Amino acid sequence: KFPRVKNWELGSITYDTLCAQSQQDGPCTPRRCLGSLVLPRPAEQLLSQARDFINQYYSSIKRSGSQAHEERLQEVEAEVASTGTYHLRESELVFGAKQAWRNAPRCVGRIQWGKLQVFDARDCSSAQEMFTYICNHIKYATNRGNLRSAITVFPQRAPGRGDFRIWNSQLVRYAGYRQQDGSVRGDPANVEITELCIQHGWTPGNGRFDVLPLLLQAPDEAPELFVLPPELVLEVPLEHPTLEWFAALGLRWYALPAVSNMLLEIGGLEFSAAPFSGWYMSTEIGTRNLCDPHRYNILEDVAVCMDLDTRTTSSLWKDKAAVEINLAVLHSFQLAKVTIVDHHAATVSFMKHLDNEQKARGGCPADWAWIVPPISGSLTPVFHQEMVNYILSPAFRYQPDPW
Amino acid sequence: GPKFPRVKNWELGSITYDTLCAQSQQDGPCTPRRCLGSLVLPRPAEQLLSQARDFINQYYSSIKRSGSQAHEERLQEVEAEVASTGTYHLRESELVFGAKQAWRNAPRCVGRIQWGKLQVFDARDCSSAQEMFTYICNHIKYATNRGNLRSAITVFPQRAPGRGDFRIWNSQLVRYAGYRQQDGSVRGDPANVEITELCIQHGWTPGNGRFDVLPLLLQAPDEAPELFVLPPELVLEVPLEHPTLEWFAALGLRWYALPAVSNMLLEIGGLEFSAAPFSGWYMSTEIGTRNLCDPHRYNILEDVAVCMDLDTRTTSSLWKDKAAVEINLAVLHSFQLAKVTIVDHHAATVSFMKHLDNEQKARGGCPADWAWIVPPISGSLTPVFHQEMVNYILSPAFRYQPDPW
Ligand code: HEM
Ligand code: HEM
Ligand SMILES: CCN(CCc1ccc(NC(=N)c2cccs2)cc1)Cc1cccc(NC(=N)c2cccs2)c1
Ligand SMILES: CCN(CCc1ccc(NC(=N)c2cccs2)cc1)Cc1cccc(NC(=N)c2cccs2)c1
Ligand SMILES: C[C@H](O)[C@H](O)[C@H]1CNc2nc(N)[nH]c(=O)c2N1
Ligand SMILES: C[C@H](O)[C@H](O)[C@H]1CNc2nc(N)[nH]c(=O)c2N1
Ligand SMILES: [Zn+2]
Repeated sequence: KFPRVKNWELGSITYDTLCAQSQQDGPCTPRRCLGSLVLPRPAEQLLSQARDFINQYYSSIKRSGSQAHEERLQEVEAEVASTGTYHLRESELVFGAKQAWRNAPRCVGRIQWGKLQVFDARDCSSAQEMFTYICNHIKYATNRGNLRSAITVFPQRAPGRGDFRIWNSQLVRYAGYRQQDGSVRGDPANVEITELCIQHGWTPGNGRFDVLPLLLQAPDEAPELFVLPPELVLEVPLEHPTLEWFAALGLRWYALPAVSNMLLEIGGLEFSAAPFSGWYMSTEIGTRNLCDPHRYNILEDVAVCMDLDTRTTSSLWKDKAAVEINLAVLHSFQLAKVTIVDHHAATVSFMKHLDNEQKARGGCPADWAWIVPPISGSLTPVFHQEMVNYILSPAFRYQPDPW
Repeated sequence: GPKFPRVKNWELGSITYDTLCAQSQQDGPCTPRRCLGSLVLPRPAEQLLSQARDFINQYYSSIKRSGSQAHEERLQEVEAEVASTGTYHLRESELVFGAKQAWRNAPRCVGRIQWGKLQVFDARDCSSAQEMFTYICNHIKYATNRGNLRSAITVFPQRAPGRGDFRIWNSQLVRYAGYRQQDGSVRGDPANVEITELCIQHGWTPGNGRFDVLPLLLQAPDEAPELFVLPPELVLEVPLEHPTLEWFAALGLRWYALPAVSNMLLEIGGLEFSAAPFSGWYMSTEIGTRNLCDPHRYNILEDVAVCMDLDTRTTSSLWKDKAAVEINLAVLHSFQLAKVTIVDHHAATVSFMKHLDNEQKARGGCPADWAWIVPPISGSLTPVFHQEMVNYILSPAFRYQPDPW
């Protein structure tokens, strides 16, 4: 049955019919809902995903049923039948990557989905070559602060060999040094990748914001270390518009969010290295990366500097310091002329995206827990919006760490 | 290893498995194809008897006499009663256990650390609307307790074959009127426009303030509902002021002390208690964020931001977030000064994490609805944001039921 989806702020109702196109089960059953969980627990097969994807592509260019369309299905069928796999055309890759982004339930920035620079790096044959492509991507996407969404697609997985992989989770990550007494200097999210880099020969620094080298792996070979040229990594020193001491914290963040550990699936084909980037929403830095207790955890230091009463939850010291930290992020990115979006503007644009998608496809897969921001939830319109979560393909998926 | 949902806390890195979810006899709204966890309201003798047996088994376990002669006699008692009457009745101690178990079972409630501390008023002898009113007044007096709030539920007679239901028409025992204006806007609380107009259709003379307490519309079986005005001195309110912003008091904002939900159905062993109002105390974000700042509620964010001299013309000033924080602080400071029990969202969520741990050991899981448990401001500043949760329906339960009109 198609779900009724209600907006509680405005009282309007839509029906999601797009969900009938989901050929892939999520974690929930009628007995229990597992929607808040972060992670999940042959020829005819590939051939049906492939045909379905070819159909999606030709439909998008309005040329369904054409000679072009029928001949491409035969190509795909001939290639699978003989070889057990096939290959996308550049234009199909481009359509498939944009559609994977369109389809991502956890992304609040999908209003932008049509505007994606696609770099084809399927002719890559060494870690060395991956490095060059990654540098060009960083260069293109950063654009001196006028950030532009981009994805670089490396060669697909193949039955008879190891995957191309970027070991780092982002192209830009700060090091995390474990002390002999369990504590962390830097970003505790990155302790494990930091130790991998050292163990593969990297000379470590000892500051709070040391940029990591990349560990890049060509099929069935040990990964290789590649330091990014400092000029390629744009960073933003953080200051506050009115609190002078805030700059004295020595806080900074990188401009470019570039996810490099997800698998891109198109038409049954899987791209194990396909790093993508856009721009940040301020709460990702301001709230999560700087205030999570298991991240940089700076809320207490900011509260002391602000002279808040830290001894009781009911002074709302956490809330006040978080807000100022998020304001600092926005102010500093704006001063540095680096693209960023606040959570109000971002969620307003997502509401427009939902409406666009309702008209265009009869629904939009969205994961409420990830779309609603991590401060000021009900102050944004997405909090009051019901949403339906399901897996469409093309898709960005999680995959195992390669070590 | 374990064939049960794996539940992770991403802050602490710890893992549990929910085995309680196996005791669920009732489907939620989700399927393998699509998750509907974010939807607010997604859409016979042997049936009764099996619900009844299960509940009686739950009761006897709770007092550690599973399989005893007292247990097998009670089962026989219940089937005999259903056999001859089509229904059955709860012993007093069974009603008490079942009302606490329903609270304990409520996936949307963050206050469940307190579940064992509930005063159960048994009003199953009530036979008129006038008498419901007396019971409700007594409930309010007990629960309010001059500011030192005490959790309580009052249980009216269960649904009976043919005979009409006891119903309270109001969604809460205390609600502010919402008066639709000529210009199409609302004075008072827009959530209550419908109950306000029903009160007027039923003979209430309306006021015209922003905070007029509504009368109760109480319905006894097969009768038109009757109207009762709460004695003003029974409805404790808290005027709002801010600890440092001296002008906030000039806004004339207020909220009532006692949140008492009155339109939910309490189901125990298949029995249906259609009138069963319950009350605890507020978490401060219900007032300061949702009630006062929702755009479809009092919607005061812009007014407060203007008094704070914020830049309301641009989202990136964070004017909304700063105003909301101060409004929340005013709510906490004002309740505190008035000595009325309230809990802030940090203290509530921390205590809910303790609840989760207690329930892991006691029952092997805790049904919880993440979207409702995470507070509406400062989500990820609370420990519940980082905690995975498995949502499912256990019984006894508090359920939604259609409006009586
Ligand atoms: C253009 C600006 C964009 C903004 C502001 C944005 C915003 C976000 C945010 C805030 C998240 C949640 C991230 C987190 O909590 O860690 C996210 C998730 C995601 N976005 Fe975007 N997005 C943008 C562009 C893109 C692009 C270009 C892609 C891919 C081509 C993409 C795909 C994703 C995916 C796959 C996720 C989910 C990651 C996961 O499940 O762990 N987004 N987006
Ligand atoms: C002891 C103090 C308590 C606190 C701080 C508290 C907190 C809350 C909060 C914040 C909500 C969400 C309300 C909303 O967003 O509108 C809630 C929901 C709920 N609580 Fe409590 N709770 C308390 C006691 C109780 C008691 C005594 C009961 C019943 C015996 C109860 C049963 C419920 C139920 C059934 C819901 C779900 C409402 C719905 O789905 O519409 N809680 N609780
Ligand atoms: C895949 C990693 N995401 C973050 C991805 C991400 C997506 C988007 C952004 N932000 C952006 N604005 C953009 C990035 C790229 C385009 S826009 C930032 C990060 C978080 C995540 C999801 C699921 C599981 C995990 N896993 C973990 N946290 C683990 C730690 C140790 C073992 S597993 C992490
Ligand atoms: C049943 C009403 N709940 C809120 C109940 C509630 C529970 C708890 C509290 N707060 C408390 N702290 C307590 C109250 C009692 C004990 S603790 C306040 C309110 C909200 C809700 C949920 C689902 C649907 C609706 N209904 C609707 N909004 C509508 C339907 C049709 C038109 S409007 C309302
Ligand atoms: C347990 C819970 O699902 C988890 O903390 C989620 C909640 N919402 C999120 N939302 C976003 N955007 N990013 C996240 O990492 C998370 N974490
Ligand atoms: C659409 C969404 O489910 C809805 O706005 C929910 C979200 N979480 C909530 N959480 C609580 N505690 N109370 C609510 O009314 C809601 N509303
Ligand atoms: Zn679900």
